[PDB]
This record gives sequence, structure tokens and C-alpha cells, in this order.
Amino acid sequence: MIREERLLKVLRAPHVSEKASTAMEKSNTIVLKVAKDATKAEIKAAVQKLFEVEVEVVNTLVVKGKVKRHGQRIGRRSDWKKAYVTLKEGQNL
Amino acid sequence: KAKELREKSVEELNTELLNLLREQFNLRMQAASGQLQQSHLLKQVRRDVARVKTLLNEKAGA
Amino acid sequence: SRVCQVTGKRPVTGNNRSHALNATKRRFLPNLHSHRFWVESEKRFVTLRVSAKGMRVIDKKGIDTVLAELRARGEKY
Amino acid sequence: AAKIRRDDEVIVLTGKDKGKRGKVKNVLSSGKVIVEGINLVKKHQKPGGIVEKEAAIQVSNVAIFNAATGKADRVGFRFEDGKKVRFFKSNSETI
Amino acid sequence: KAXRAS
Amino acid sequence: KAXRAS
Amino acid sequence: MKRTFQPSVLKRNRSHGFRARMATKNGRQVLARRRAKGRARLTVS
RNA sequence: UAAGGUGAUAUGAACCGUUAUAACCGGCGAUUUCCGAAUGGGGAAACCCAGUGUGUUUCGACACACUAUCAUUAACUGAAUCCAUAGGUUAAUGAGGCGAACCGGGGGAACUGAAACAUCUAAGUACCCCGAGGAAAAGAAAUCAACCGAGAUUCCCCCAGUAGCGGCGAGCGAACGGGGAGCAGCCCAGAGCCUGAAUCAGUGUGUGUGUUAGUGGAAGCGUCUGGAAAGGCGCGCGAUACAGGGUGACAGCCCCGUACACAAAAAUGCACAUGCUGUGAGCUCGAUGAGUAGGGCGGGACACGUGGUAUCCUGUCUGAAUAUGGGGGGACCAUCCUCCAAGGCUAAAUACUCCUGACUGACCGAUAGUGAACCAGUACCGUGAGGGAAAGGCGAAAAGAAC
RNA sequence: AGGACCGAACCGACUAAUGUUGAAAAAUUAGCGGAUGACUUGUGGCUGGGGGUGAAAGGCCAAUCAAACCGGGAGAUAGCU
RNA sequence: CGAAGGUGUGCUGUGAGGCAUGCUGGAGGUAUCAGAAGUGCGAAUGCUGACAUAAGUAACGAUAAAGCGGGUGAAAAGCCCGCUCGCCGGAAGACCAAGGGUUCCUGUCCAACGUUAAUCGGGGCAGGGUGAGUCGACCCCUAAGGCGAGGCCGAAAGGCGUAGUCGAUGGGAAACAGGUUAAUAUUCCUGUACUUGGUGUUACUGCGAAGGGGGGACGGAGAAGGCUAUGUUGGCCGGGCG
RNA sequence: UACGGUGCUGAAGCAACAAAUGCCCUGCUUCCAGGAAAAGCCUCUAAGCAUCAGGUAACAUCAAAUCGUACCCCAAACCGA
Ligand SMILES: [K+]
Ligand SMILES: [K+]
Ligand SMILES: [K+]
Ligand SMILES: [K+]
Ligand SMILES: [K+]
Ligand SMILES: [K+]
Ligand SMILES: [K+]
Ligand SMILES: [K+]
Ligand SMILES: [K+]
Ligand SMILES: [K+]
Ligand SMILES: [K+]
Ligand SMILES: [K+]
Ligand SMILES: [K+]
Ligand SMILES: [K+]
Ligand SMILES: [K+]
Ligand SMILES: [K+]
Ligand SMILES: [K+]
Ligand SMILES: [K+]
Ligand SMILES: [K+]
Ligand SMILES: [Mg+2]
Ligand SMILES: [Mg+2]
Ligand SMILES: [Mg+2]
Ligand SMILES: [Mg+2]
Ligand SMILES: [Mg+2]
Ligand SMILES: [Mg+2]
Ligand SMILES: [Mg+2]
Ligand SMILES: [Mg+2]
Ligand SMILES: [Mg+2]
Ligand SMILES: [Mg+2]
Ligand SMILES: [Mg+2]
Ligand SMILES: [Mg+2]
Ligand SMILES: [Mg+2]
Ligand SMILES: [Mg+2]
Ligand SMILES: [Mg+2]
Ligand SMILES: [Mg+2]
Ligand SMILES: [Mg+2]
Ligand SMILES: [Mg+2]
Ligand SMILES: [Mg+2]
Ligand SMILES: [Mg+2]
Ligand SMILES: [Mg+2]
Ligand SMILES: [Mg+2]
Ligand SMILES: [Mg+2]
Ligand SMILES: [Mg+2]
Ligand SMILES: [Mg+2]
Ligand SMILES: [Mg+2]
Ligand SMILES: [Mg+2]
Ligand SMILES: [Mg+2]
Ligand SMILES: [Mg+2]
Ligand SMILES: [Mg+2]
Ligand SMILES: [Mg+2]
Ligand SMILES: [Mg+2]
Ligand SMILES: [Mg+2]
Ligand SMILES: [Mg+2]
Ligand SMILES: [Mg+2]
Ligand SMILES: [Mg+2]
Ligand SMILES: [Mg+2]
Ligand SMILES: [Mg+2]
Ligand SMILES: [Mg+2]
Ligand SMILES: [Mg+2]
Ligand SMILES: [Mg+2]
Ligand SMILES: [Mg+2]
Ligand SMILES: [Mg+2]
Ligand SMILES: [Mg+2]
Ligand SMILES: [Mg+2]
Ligand SMILES: [Mg+2]
Ligand SMILES: [Mg+2]
Ligand SMILES: [Mg+2]
Ligand SMILES: [Mg+2]
Ligand SMILES: [Mg+2]
Ligand SMILES: [Mg+2]
Ligand SMILES: [Mg+2]
Ligand SMILES: [Mg+2]
Repeated sequence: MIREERLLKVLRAPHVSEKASTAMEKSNTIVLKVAKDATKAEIKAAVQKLFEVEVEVVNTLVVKGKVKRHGQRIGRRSDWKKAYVTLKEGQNL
Repeated sequence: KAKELREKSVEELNTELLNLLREQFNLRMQAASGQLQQSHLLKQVRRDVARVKTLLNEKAGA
Repeated sequence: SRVCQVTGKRPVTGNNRSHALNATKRRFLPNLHSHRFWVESEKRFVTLRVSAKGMRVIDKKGIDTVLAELRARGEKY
Repeated sequence: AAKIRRDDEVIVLTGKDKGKRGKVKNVLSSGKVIVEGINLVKKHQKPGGIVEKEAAIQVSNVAIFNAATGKADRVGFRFEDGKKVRFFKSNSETI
Repeated sequence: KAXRAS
Repeated sequence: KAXRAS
Repeated sequence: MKRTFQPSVLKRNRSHGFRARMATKNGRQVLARRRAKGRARLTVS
């Protein structure tokens, strides 16, 4: 049991890409941007509660932010956590 | 709006918090999907959450 | 440190002076000795690091007076 | 308080439009105002065309138009019914 | 989980 | 933890 | 030819890092001087 | 306080608001991740890993709080060792770290000067260290003086580059006394009587008075030149306001101000008035700081370099008299004068400015002025300490050049 | 067996040429020595400036060494240019 | 109705200078008499910036080496594709640690960067991309060594060190083959495994450590046998008849 | 076939010989210069617990977090401007 207030903060956005699209069509895996301090257990709990789908497993990685220049002034985008959430077979988001 | 929330109880404020957080989650998904046209609603719900949490702390006492 | 527990005598600095008046920095140390003092009140020996001068102070004032002074400074034995 | 406000009929004291009148359309924190019909510039707008549009004028270059006297006036502040009002300096009338 | 403050 | 050096 | 700078992040941090500086009064004086100068980067950390 | 507004580059989007919960400003609150004294343990700062107690659960878990060290006090416990003590645990309270100068203290150079150099100088400076405060320190005569007197300390001007000190070299350099700033005196070393009366502290209520937002705040037009008028010219007007800034060129009267007059729900500085809790005034009787003064040896400090060298401090070894007594008066003695050490507190005049507000300059104006007018202690260089730049200006308005 | 032998890796640096505003602030090319040892190498650690370390050359201690580097005394002093 | 500054011209004084005025400039300037100085530059191997000269000279960084056709393009010696050629192959291949930190992949652009051109790039810009019970870190354990409650020592700062506590370069559980993306894979997928721990249940039960013991747990050299990786040949299978 | 590559289908799949510097081998032999530590692990009991806790085995069930993972890596990406 994680508190719902916590679960309502952990999922930030669906990650849109060719790889994410292929993940959903081939492997029944949604790709999410999640809070940087989100654990696999919290992401699982949140997806099952909020999307109302059975989660099989969560795989996670931290995307390191890119160094970029805006008018010859150097900056760095933020690191963010990606979750590959594999839904149980036949759940279908 | 703090007028209205001040007249609610702790449990009434706690359900309003979860209602706003759920709306905040829904808006965040829409905005991420490129579906939210009304970008201003994100700030509104965020400040509403802050208002409810401020009053919850006032009810429990500083 | 080389500090008399009774008097607070500590190393002081000064000069060696040669016949030609060459000043070289030196120290003057206290004549310190660890000594076990009989305290008849407590029925105990108390070891103090004491200058020879401090031992004459203990002889004159008595160990109980001196130890009472140490307790007021918070200097330990 | 601001002497010149949105919707005021003003008269231009200074510049190419000296003497012309218009309604204050917006009051900027720069200390400038857009007065409708006044201080027209021809912007070369990219796709788009040549567009005549109002450029902001300095607020001290316009005066409140007292329609009674038919001339530029100065504004002062009074309290009436526990509320600050503007009044024309010349005739002492509330705006 | 939330130690940040929730 | 210790005379070995721990 | 082997040049003088042979980087090791461990040795860097142990030699010059924040905690090495904080460990001694002279290291804390380095940090005081660098704060007073207004350095963006106090240490190699 | 308000008709506008959602900080900047920086538009736009989507909104909010217009007579009062838009925004903005000020008071008081709330929230306030992680690192950092960093304090639950650890650690390559911003990370890793816990214990304990409560509470909660979907038994997978979740939430919250506490857990550093040292000092002091208290309780409890508890060796050798019988008492006891050391030790142990727990509780309360405090400390810790940072900070530009000024301040007191512990240490303490050398270059240099001496036309070399060692005494001496530089200098008790630089620097290191410890500690404090809004100032610090000093301070209520064992002080000077000179037979007349003064009356704590501190600071300023003189005395005076004098007297002196000095390889009598280089240099170092008083005091007495005078003029000022500012002034303030007290307590313990102890009982008794009388009582809590004096005076400052602490913590409240008022009371004014500052501060932290604000409010009102006078009076100009015509014409000429011009892209534009604030300029020229003409004729007016305000001024306890002609400080200053802005506005299309130079504005008392266009705007913001300025003189002047007002303002605080709330917090808070200060000065008083008045409770409460500590605090004890006054009188008589006393008492009167000992390993101390002084001495020998070694150093140091005194303007004073051991000198004929007083006086102060003390590392070392000694060691009085204690008011019928003792210190000082520049070797020393006598006489006389003067003061009372070995306990302590004490405002003001004095020092300083990291910082806040206002105001000023025969100060600078982009190679100047800060290193830095600009996203600069940055870029860049260096293992690191550390070093360390260059770089301002379209226009009145972007009207920043459709096609 | 061996501070044994020949010889790659590996460690070194005897000769020559080149290069010397280099490809390189010490190298390249052809030869050369050691190559089971007093060998060589990775990672980490310790020793600090009149100090270290040195099978000893005043060698080495961050391209710096008969006293490192950085900051300070500091505008040392300069009868010299 | 044109200030300073800039640039010409004329006049003028014994000189430093002065005056006038055309053009530029577009907002300041300032007589006189006094007052004050960051008050005058050609030198200092002066300092900063700019710009010359040598000079369109040297050089374009291993003498492993190119040739041609086609494509794209404004343009192709250099990019793409193709054929050929050459070079490395105990490497000039492959995988890592250290170190770096997006350089990876895709699209797009060619100013600057690339010692040439560049359509190309480790360059610009944008988007994408890193998936773990088993790999590694963290973690348990210690070495050198570090820190170190108390403590001992030291003018102060500090030094040393006990219990402790850190510290890998060493000791400590477990996953393989195949498939897959433009870009990850012992991480995804498929197939087949394994390890440690928590609960619950069933059966049987001496459990219990900060202590004891065992173990972990260790050198150099040499020799030989048994093996496998791996290779070669045959057989087999498919294709070939030049 | 969008000339890059996709989707499908699939034969044989054995033997002999040679063979490591890899494995048996933390072995064996031999030598002198005589070759970490600590935990995991196994075992023993102590005080204590004592029809329990706890042990053991079987089965079931849940858990195994967090961070790294791209790419270069004898190099055009690291140290050498
Ligand atoms: K000297
Ligand atoms: K000299
Ligand atoms: K006019
Ligand atoms: K104006
Ligand atoms: K003005
Ligand atoms: K004495
Ligand atoms: K006397
Ligand atoms: K500068
Ligand atoms: K030295
Ligand atoms: K001119
Ligand atoms: K003048
Ligand atoms: K010159
Ligand atoms: K040339
Ligand atoms: K070319
Ligand atoms: K793992
Ligand atoms: K971890
Ligand atoms: K043939
Ligand atoms: K990977
Ligand atoms: K690597
Ligand atoms: Mg998985
Ligand atoms: Mg992962
Ligand atoms: Mg700590
Ligand atoms: Mg901590
Ligand atoms: Mg303090
Ligand atoms: Mg000299
Ligand atoms: Mg004081
Ligand atoms: Mg007298
Ligand atoms: Mg006003
Ligand atoms: Mg006014
Ligand atoms: Mg102008
Ligand atoms: Mg006395
Ligand atoms: Mg005396
Ligand atoms: Mg004496
Ligand atoms: Mg004497
Ligand atoms: Mg002396
Ligand atoms: Mg005398
Ligand atoms: Mg400058
Ligand atoms: Mg300029
Ligand atoms: Mg040999
Ligand atoms: Mg050599
Ligand atoms: Mg060679
Ligand atoms: Mg030989
Ligand atoms: Mg050989
Ligand atoms: Mg020699
Ligand atoms: Mg060197
Ligand atoms: Mg020297
Ligand atoms: Mg000096
Ligand atoms: Mg000089
Ligand atoms: Mg000059
Ligand atoms: Mg010049
Ligand atoms: Mg000259
Ligand atoms: Mg040149
Ligand atoms: Mg040519
Ligand atoms: Mg030539
Ligand atoms: Mg030629
Ligand atoms: Mg040539
Ligand atoms: Mg080339
Ligand atoms: Mg071209
Ligand atoms: Mg071709
Ligand atoms: Mg070519
Ligand atoms: Mg090709
Ligand atoms: Mg890049
Ligand atoms: Mg690429
Ligand atoms: Mg080019
Ligand atoms: Mg690129
Ligand atoms: Mg230690
Ligand atoms: Mg450990
Ligand atoms: Mg390791
Ligand atoms: Mg790859
Ligand atoms: Mg085989
Ligand atoms: Mg071998
Ligand atoms: Mg990889």
C-alpha cells in the first residue's frame, strides 16, 4: 500500500516515440516519463490504480539531460526517469 | 476561494485534496498528450492544491 | 600541555642573549612534576601535574583548598 | 494613482499628432499609452503586408480632454464619499 | 516515497 | 573493528 | 610521452574534494577564501 | 493600493481582473527537498546505509518522530574493592559553524636601514593562533606632584623632535605641566540591627515617539524654426515647491516628484509611566586580599640597548611586615610628602563598516572608474592553492526593411 | 639450478641519420641493452620544502630545483641600466 | 537658423598656438578674470588594441595508393553506391577498465570549425536512444593506510593513538543460448535455468554469541599426464561442370 | 522488394587426427628468499530459552530495491594547447 497522493504524483507523461510505439504494439509495454525518485513498485502501483490495467513488470532507466546552447550560452536539460511498463497479456491501453 | 475551503472540515479538505490531485494528474496527461488547449488550468489546480494544504495545516495548527 | 594545574604556570617566551647581545628566541618551561597528593578527606591519592612552586602552594594552603580552587575553575583531577 | 486611464478621451500635446484626439486603448507600464488613431506606423509584417498600426505614445505627451472647455486639462485627485476621484484642474469638475 | 514537502 | 588495520 | 596529468576521479576527490578540504582548518580556510572571492566552483567536487 | 495584470531575455499562448480575494507594495503566518556546523552511522559535499519508538496496511508495505559530540546539573546505576570512587545509562540546559573591519590576548619574521655587518633597525610590523563585543580595552590611585597642590579611565591639541636612549651610529623618543572632549562611581573579603525600603536587571500592561506599505501635493498658453519644442519671440501664472529625474532639442506651470501637510490592521526599536517576580537601601559594629610585597638568577616591558638604573611583568630558587604596618617619590640613605598592592564591577568621550537609507563631490567616464557599466570572480589557465580576461551606445519610436 | 644463455611481448636508451619556426617543448627511422629478476606493470596508499626521496647524477619532488609552487611582508633593496 | 568631435581651406602671431570658414557631425559648448591639476610622449627589448612586413613565400602532419562508372548536388579527387586496386591483420581487428561525457542513431544545415572542396563530419540545429533478482556499483568483509569517542601529549593551532569506524587494487549468492532496434541488450522477447531472503503451512526437532574451533587462506620455479578451446582432413549434405 | 532490405521455407549437422600459454591444477615435484587479513561459510557450546522461541527439511507464496548501462577507449572522443 502506497498512498494515493503519492501514486498521483509519480506518473508524469506518456513518452511518445517510435521505440515506445513499437514497445506497445509488439511487447504490450507502455513507456512513461515518471518522477525521478519513482521506484518500480510505486510506478507499478500507480499504473494499476490510475490506468486500471494489470502490470506484469516495470523496467526503469534515467535519461541524462543534454547539454545545449541558447545564443552561445551553455545550459543543461534536466535528467528524467523513463519507465517501460509491461502490461499483463490482454490488458490493452 | 479560501473562504469556501475554510468552512470545510479536515476530512472534507482531504477529499478535496485528492480530487484536485486527481484532476491535476488528468490535466498533466492531457497537456503531455498535446490535448489540453487550456494551459491555464494547470496553474489553477496547482494553486488550489496549495490552498487546501495551507488550510489542512491551519486546521492541525502551526 | 606543560601547564601547572595549581598556579597555571605555562611556557613563556624570551631571548637567549649571547655576550655579543645576539637575541635568539627561547622558551622558559615551568618546573613541572606529576605528584600524587594524599587527600585525607577523600582518603585517596590525587595525581596533579604541578610546578615545584605549586607544591609549595599546596604545602602552604593545603591540598583541600587547592583542589577546591581547581573545581571552581573546572580543572580536572 | 494614474492620471490617464484606459477609455479616457485624450488630446495629444506633443509630436506629429499634436492637437489630435482619441480614446486611450491601453496603458503600458513603460509610461506610454496606445491612443486609437494616433501615432500610426507602417509595419512591414512578414507572412503578411504593410500594416498601419498605433505605436505607443509617452503618457506625458497626451492630456485629458475636458470636453466642456474643449481643451487639454490637467488631472488632480479628490476624495468624495470616502473614494478617490479624478477632477479637471481648470474647472474643478469630477472626471 | 514523500520526503521532498511530501 | 581492531589491532590488525582494524 | 607520459605527461603530468593522469586523471583519476577517486584521487582527485581524495586530494582536493570538498570533504578533504573540510577535514583540516587550512582546507576550511581555502573554502572560506574561495567563498569570499565568490567562486562558482568551490572545489573539484 | 488598484485599472490593470500572469518577474527577465521575450514574443506568443492560455487566462485573470476593472470598486474590490486581478496584479503590485508592506506586517504577521504557512510551506521551506538535498548538501553544508550537519548532528542516527558512513561518505569521493549535494550520496549510501541504519536503529528505536509510536501509528497505519491491501502483509507487499506505508507514515511520523526521535537517535551526533562535548560541557554543566540531576536522577538512576555501578569495578578492581569492603565502604567508596572511577565507570555506565537516561533527562534538562547550553555550546558547536559562518562573518569585512575595529578590539583584547597567545606566538612572531625577514627583506630593509645602518651606504658592508653582528648590537641596533625594520617591529611587536607582516603573518599564524585564541577569544569577545557593539564597540572592545582601560578605570576609581599602594597615581602624580613638590612642601603648593591635583584627584579614576579613555580620546584630541600642546609640551617636543625637547629630556633622554643610542655600535652616543643609523635611528628611537618620553614625562611633568597646560588646553580641550567626556565625566560617575561602586561592591565583596561580615555579621548585627532594622527590614525589604535604594538602584539597576527580568517579564507584562499602557503611553507617547520612530521604523517596516502609503495619501494629497501649486501654476501655460499663443506664435516661429524644426522630424519633434521643453528652444526663439510674445503675453500670463505658481513658488514654504526653481532639489532632481523624465518627456521626439534646453520645461517652475506636460509627467514623476519637490516644499509642505497627512497615514498603520500588524510587527517591532526607543523613551517614559505603572504592576508582578527576583534584587536588596540605611545605620552601628567591624574587617582590610601571602607563596603575596621584597630578594637571588635568567629574560621581557618601560622612550630608557644594564647603564650609576629607579619602576613594571615573571621562568627559576626564595620570602616579609600586614596600619604600632606597608608602597612610591628614577642608584642609595635620611627627612618630609603622598598613597594603600597582592579581590572585583562600571556608562560617556574613543575605534571600525560586511551591510541599510538619504545626500554630496574643482572624483572616473569604457585602455578610465571596481578585476567586473555587459549573465565576471564568468570564460579561460592551473593537479591544487591560486591566477584571471575581453566585451557598453540603431532610432524619438522598431516604424528592425511587406514586396 | 641460475641477479645463466639466444630471442618477441614488456622494460630500457649505446650509435647514426633525420628533425631543430619539429609530426613531437626530447621524437622518428635503422641498428642497440635487459628480458625469472637487485625484473616489470595496474590500482590505491605514505613521505612536504632547508623538508622529502635519492644503487648518489645535486638526481627527482606536476614541461619549474644548489632549496618547488601559490599567496602574502611587497612599491624588498637596486651608489646600476 | 547646427554644440563638441572629425576633415579640408584661408588668415594670423617670435613660438607653444590662435582666428575664420566649406564639408562631416547631430547636442552640446563656454568668453573673461581667477582657481585646481590624472596638464602635453617618439623612444623606456614600455603597456593594450589595431594593422603592416617577410608573402601569396613555407607548409597542408607518416611515401598504406589509388582508378573508373553511376548517384545526389549550385558545384564532387575527397560524400553515397558499385567494380577494381592497395594497406593492417598478436592489428591499423574485436571487447573493456581508466578517463571523457552525448562524441551514439536519425533528420536537417554548411556561416564558423575540418590545415583544400565538401553535398560529408566527432561541426551547427532538432528529435530520438541507455530497460537487469543473476553484469557492475551500492552492499557484507577486511589490506596498505586514513579518521578516531574517551585517552596520552603539545604556547594556541595541533600531534599520536584505544575502542571504534572507514578504506580495494583482494575475499563474499545466482543466467544461459537463440531472436530482435536506426540507435540497448547475459537488461527487451522466446526457450530453458539458477540464487538469497521474508512470510504461511506440514513434519520432525536442542536452540542459542560480542565467545571457542575449523575453514576461507594464499610463494617461486619446474615437470608430466589427462583434457578442452581451436584447427585440419575425411565423411555427409546442398550447389557447380566453368 | 520503397533495390536498403522484409516475409517464408530449410539439407547435412558426423568421424578421425592435431592441439594450447586455457582447464584438471589453490594440484604434483622441488627450492629458499619460507610466501595477506577479515567476513560469508561449517561446527561447538555460554548466559538465556525452555510443551515456546528457535533449528531442520518439504511445499506454497511473496520479495530481490537503488544507481550505472548510449558512444570512444593504443584513440580524431583519454593524457599531450
Ligand atoms: K637584519
Ligand atoms: K647599504
Ligand atoms: K514655444
Ligand atoms: K511630455
Ligand atoms: K523638468
Ligand atoms: K618572587
Ligand atoms: K610613607
Ligand atoms: K579590466
Ligand atoms: K625551500
Ligand atoms: K564642425
Ligand atoms: K570658465
Ligand atoms: K614604444
Ligand atoms: K602578404
Ligand atoms: K579542393
Ligand atoms: K542489481
Ligand atoms: K544501494
Ligand atoms: K575453363
Ligand atoms: K548497454
Ligand atoms: K572505458
Ligand atoms: Mg525483466
Ligand atoms: Mg537499471
Ligand atoms: Mg557525520
Ligand atoms: Mg547524517
Ligand atoms: Mg562562538
Ligand atoms: Mg645594510
Ligand atoms: Mg568593558
Ligand atoms: Mg597635602
Ligand atoms: Mg501621490
Ligand atoms: Mg503636482
Ligand atoms: Mg537630438
Ligand atoms: Mg589592601
Ligand atoms: Mg613594588
Ligand atoms: Mg618579584
Ligand atoms: Mg630590585
Ligand atoms: Mg630585562
Ligand atoms: Mg624606591
Ligand atoms: Mg575596465
Ligand atoms: Mg569610446
Ligand atoms: Mg639472464
Ligand atoms: Mg632511466
Ligand atoms: Mg628504436
Ligand atoms: Mg647479456
Ligand atoms: Mg636476451
Ligand atoms: Mg658535481
Ligand atoms: Mg621536472
Ligand atoms: Mg634559500
Ligand atoms: Mg616592508
Ligand atoms: Mg620593485
Ligand atoms: Mg600625464
Ligand atoms: Mg603614441
Ligand atoms: Mg624622448
Ligand atoms: Mg606579424
Ligand atoms: Mg600555390
Ligand atoms: Mg622568399
Ligand atoms: Mg620556393
Ligand atoms: Mg611547397
Ligand atoms: Mg594528411
Ligand atoms: Mg560552396
Ligand atoms: Mg567519381
Ligand atoms: Mg583521397
Ligand atoms: Mg567508396
Ligand atoms: Mg554536441
Ligand atoms: Mg555519428
Ligand atoms: Mg573549408
Ligand atoms: Mg554532430
Ligand atoms: Mg589518529
Ligand atoms: Mg567496513
Ligand atoms: Mg575490488
Ligand atoms: Mg552499439
Ligand atoms: Mg575438440
Ligand atoms: Mg608463459
Ligand atoms: Mg555498450
